[PDB]
Amino acid sequence: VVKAIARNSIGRNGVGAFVFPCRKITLQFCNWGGSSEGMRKFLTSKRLDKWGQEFPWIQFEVMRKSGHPLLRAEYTNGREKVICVRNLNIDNVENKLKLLKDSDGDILRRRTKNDNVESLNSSVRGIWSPLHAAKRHR
Amino acid sequence: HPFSDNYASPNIYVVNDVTSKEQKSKYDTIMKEIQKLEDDATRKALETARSA
Amino acid sequence: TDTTPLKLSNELYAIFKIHNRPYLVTEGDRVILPFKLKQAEVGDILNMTDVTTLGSRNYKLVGHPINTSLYTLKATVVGKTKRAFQTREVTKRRNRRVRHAKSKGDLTILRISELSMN
Amino acid sequence: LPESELAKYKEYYQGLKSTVNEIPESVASKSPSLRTLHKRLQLPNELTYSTLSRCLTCPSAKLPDKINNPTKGAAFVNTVPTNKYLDNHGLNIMGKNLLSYHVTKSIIQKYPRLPTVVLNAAVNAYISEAVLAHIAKYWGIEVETTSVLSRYLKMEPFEFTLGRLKFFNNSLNSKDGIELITGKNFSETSALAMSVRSIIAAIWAVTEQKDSQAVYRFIDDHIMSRKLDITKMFQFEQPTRELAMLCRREGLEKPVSKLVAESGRLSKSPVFIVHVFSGEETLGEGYGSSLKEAKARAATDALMKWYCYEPLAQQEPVIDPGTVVV
Amino acid sequence: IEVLEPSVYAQSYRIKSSMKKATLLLRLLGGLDVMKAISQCHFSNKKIAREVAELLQKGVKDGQKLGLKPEDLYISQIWTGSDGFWRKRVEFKARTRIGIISHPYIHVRCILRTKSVTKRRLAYEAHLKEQKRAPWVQLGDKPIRGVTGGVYKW
Amino acid sequence: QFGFPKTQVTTIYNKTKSASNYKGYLKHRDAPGMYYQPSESIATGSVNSETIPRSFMAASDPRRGLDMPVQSTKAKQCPNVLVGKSTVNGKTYHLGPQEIDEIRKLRLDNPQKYTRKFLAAKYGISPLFVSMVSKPSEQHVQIMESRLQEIQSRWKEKRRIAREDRKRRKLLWYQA
RNA sequence: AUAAUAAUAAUAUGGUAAUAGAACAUUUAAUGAUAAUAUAUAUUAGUUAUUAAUUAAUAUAUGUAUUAAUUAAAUAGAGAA
RNA sequence: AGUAUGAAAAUGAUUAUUUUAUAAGCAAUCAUGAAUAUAUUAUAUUAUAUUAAUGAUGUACCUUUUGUAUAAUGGGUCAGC
Ligand SMILES: [Mg+2]
Ligand SMILES: [Mg+2]
Ligand SMILES: [Mg+2]
Ligand SMILES: [Mg+2]
Ligand SMILES: [Mg+2]
Ligand SMILES: [Mg+2]
Ligand SMILES: [Mg+2]
Ligand SMILES: [Mg+2]
Ligand SMILES: [Mg+2]
Ligand SMILES: [Mg+2]
Ligand SMILES: [Mg+2]
Ligand SMILES: [Mg+2]
Repeated sequence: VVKAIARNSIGRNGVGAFVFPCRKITLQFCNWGGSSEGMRKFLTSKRLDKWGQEFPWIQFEVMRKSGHPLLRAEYTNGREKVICVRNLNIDNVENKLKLLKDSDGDILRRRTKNDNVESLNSSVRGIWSPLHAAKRHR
Repeated sequence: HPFSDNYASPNIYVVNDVTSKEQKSKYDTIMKEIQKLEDDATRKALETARSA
Repeated sequence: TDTTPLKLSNELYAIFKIHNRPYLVTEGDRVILPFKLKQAEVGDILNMTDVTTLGSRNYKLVGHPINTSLYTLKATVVGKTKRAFQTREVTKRRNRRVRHAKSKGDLTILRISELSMN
Repeated sequence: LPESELAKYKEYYQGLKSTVNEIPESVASKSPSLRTLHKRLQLPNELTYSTLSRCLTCPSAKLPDKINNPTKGAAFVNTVPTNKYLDNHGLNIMGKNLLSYHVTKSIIQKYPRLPTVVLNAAVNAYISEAVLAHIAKYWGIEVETTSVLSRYLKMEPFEFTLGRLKFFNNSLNSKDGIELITGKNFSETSALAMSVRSIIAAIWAVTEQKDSQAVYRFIDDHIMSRKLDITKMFQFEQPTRELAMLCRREGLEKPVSKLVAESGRLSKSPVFIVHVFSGEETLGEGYGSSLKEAKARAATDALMKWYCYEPLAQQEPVIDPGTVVV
Repeated sequence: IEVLEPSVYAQSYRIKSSMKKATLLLRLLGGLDVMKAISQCHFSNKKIAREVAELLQKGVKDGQKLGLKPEDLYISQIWTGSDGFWRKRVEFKARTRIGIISHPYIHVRCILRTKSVTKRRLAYEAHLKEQKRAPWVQLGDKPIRGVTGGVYKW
Repeated sequence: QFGFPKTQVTTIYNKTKSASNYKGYLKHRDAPGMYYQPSESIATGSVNSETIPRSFMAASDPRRGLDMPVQSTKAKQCPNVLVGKSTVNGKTYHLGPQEIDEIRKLRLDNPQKYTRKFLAAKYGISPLFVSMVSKPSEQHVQIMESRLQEIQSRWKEKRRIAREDRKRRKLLWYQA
């Protein structure tokens, strides 16, 4: 007899199509507040428009709130990076935005030495066996 | 003072800055109106019942 | 070079080298390069023009950049994110000042989309 | 009374309803979310934004009597009655059908002689409801979790509403850990799945004539690209018997398990290697801590080999003689 | 969940004893059935024991009042705090030397739960955990720990 | 066939003393071309095409003609393990219908006197076959069940756990 | 002929005593929107090359900042008596 | 030595998770199994958090000195100054 034990498929973002990881970016600023001056300038300066033109798969919200200025960004996986751009200037804000866009939403994490690849595919060659070795031990 | 029109692109938009006080006030007013209405209707019904 | 038994297999691995760093992958894997790419952006695709070794369970083609004619191995760039922030504390043994040496290196993440014989 | 706020609100509501009924093209175009979605999935341009909006709109005709009990758990204040002729209900079915066909076909192509149960399981994995919901979430199809009144207060256009997914979602459904159990119609996951299906359906509709396989290609890129190890799906009762039966069916000498190598007998953890021979052709290697175990493993391996056989594209479509029955 | 399962909370008054001394006894009454604990207290030749017994009795009474039956109650946990304002006195020693004596006062608090619900629940949980437990396999697939290196060793 | 050079997974370092060291392998480099590297591994969980036997491939698949599910071991030498007596000496269908009926009747009548083993002894036939043929009186079965239950009850805590573990292991070992 | 940001090539970037340059925290004074969907403080998990700030959830205040920012100043930062 | 408030720490008892009765040294860091907890995108072959399997590395801090793991100075811990 053969019985099936249930399972589900794992998504590999880039193998078929590629969904773009960043989805929404919210430029948050304040009219009053010297910390939010750079942000304001950025908003003014057609740079935002240019960015929009470049990257239409990602939407730019523009909120008005009383605190420090922010760039909260929302990703496919669900997670949300948030960068407070306190007291930055236009270029720095732009750089921050770029950084946000580039990243996948995934959490930061310490890598060990040489941990490069991350597969969910069973080894093409088998896992070594002492009995199926080409050279026996002694 | 930016608007969604200013950004020459569909993806960019500006969420409306409606003060969280004004909104609240509006809500309150609406509630009051509802109270005036429904309650009035109820009163009318009661009156009708009393009549016959 | 008779490349039929690689052609016929279903499982296949490759050992491509980016800047001489070898990464051994199958299709669907995520390669975490320990540096920031400037050539490629997010969503771009890289055709690997240096592949040291293609291998099935029992056979393996090898060579210093083996012909691009023989295979198609192409990876798409997914992410440019940094590895977690650390403050390793630097100091000597009877000296009160400390030098906080911060570290938040950058990563490029690829996904091996295609890995096939041509 | 200089301001009749109830009147204005009512008007707004009416407008919203009208928009929903129509899904005007201009309004759809204006919506940013929809646009973003379109760009993200690289959809064909023949697919309009109205269509997209429709896809995100689940059938919500009449408000239930379950609403009248917010004291008893549920309250539905987010949605607005949909047009009966302009929902995702029809599209959804079509999408489902497509998924059933194409995925199944793909699986068959991959693995002829895949036991029917196993095949079914695989199909489910590929396109179960939960999986579809997850996919939808990934794509960015967000749910309308904001009351109409709230929206009005905010003073947000109808475009945003259109962009969001729309069904009878229970506002206040998991508050204080109380969950009102309802039918499939009021679950978020189900809605998401429907939306996903609807998108596919829409794609099919637009590209039925100009490029018939386009839809299939899209599906492959998105649905069939997902990893599923078929080896992890099996579970055998007594496989030896099954193997024997298989051998009998085919032109093979009766299978016999035989000791190939052995180490650490008389120990906590030994290793026995047994092959299942059919004359000379070894039919399944099997390792084990006990002899019995090893034998079992060999049989299982053999069965796996028989089933999960994956022939090439250069071969002529292989059709199995069904599943082995004993 | 923990909070909901029926409990009774009992507190002593300002006992004239030290925490350490108290806990010497209290360690004995860990997960004991209230009645058993009371009995033990009765026969324990320690001054604090009396008060503890009294406290337990009070707790039992409270339980009775509020729903629960004496024979169902066990001591789920019981502890000692320092009570308020310990008065420090100077203690003059020979030569010019000075000790500072302190008179400690404590309070015993206990929580009694029920063998019917809480204990049963925990037993169930334990059983579940046991069920979950993966078996010891002789040739278990122990992961090949370490980094690969981007190179097959096999 | 193929006339490729064959190689071990080589290390520039001493394999006996330093096989786990990745660096050595990396350092090693071999002359460009094709190579045959037999997998240093069993093919139990595998579904690789170079693992499937020729008998299970369709009569058309090019892989049939090729030579990489190698028959390294030879069946002449390997001892039969946990095999039934019918396999060593072929199956027999000697037993008629009347005999079968008689056997069934016997089973119905007295299971403890006419147990499966006894039946087998009588009719030169397998206990399994006998079982297949004939159900015993249900009372007997019930009694057996009761006995089993009693035995289980008699177990200590540890033994039960061990049994459970064993069962789990068994379950696992059909996954592959 | 500047500034801000980004490139390319190059050179330089251990450090006690010591010299030079640049920031942050805290508190007070000058100027000063805003708001209980707000704020302040705290805990936990995130985020930004991170003594800092910010995001989310949670708890307690409080009809609400000497709040953002630029100046002016300091009883302005503590494991070392 | 005003009145409120007080999840500030040191300190005590207790409970939970986890590790621990063949193992030897600033008690951490790095590697690395396993167990548990949480997570409204764990789709999982998931992610974080906690935890002295196991392995490697690792003479507290200040002061003063030509030079300190030093068996040279100084500090019982925390809070405030
Ligand atoms: Mg020195
Ligand atoms: Mg130091
Ligand atoms: Mg007090
Ligand atoms: Mg004296
Ligand atoms: Mg004392
Ligand atoms: Mg060595
Ligand atoms: Mg320097
Ligand atoms: Mg000072
Ligand atoms: Mg201090
Ligand atoms: Mg310090
Ligand atoms: Mg020294
Ligand atoms: Mg001292």
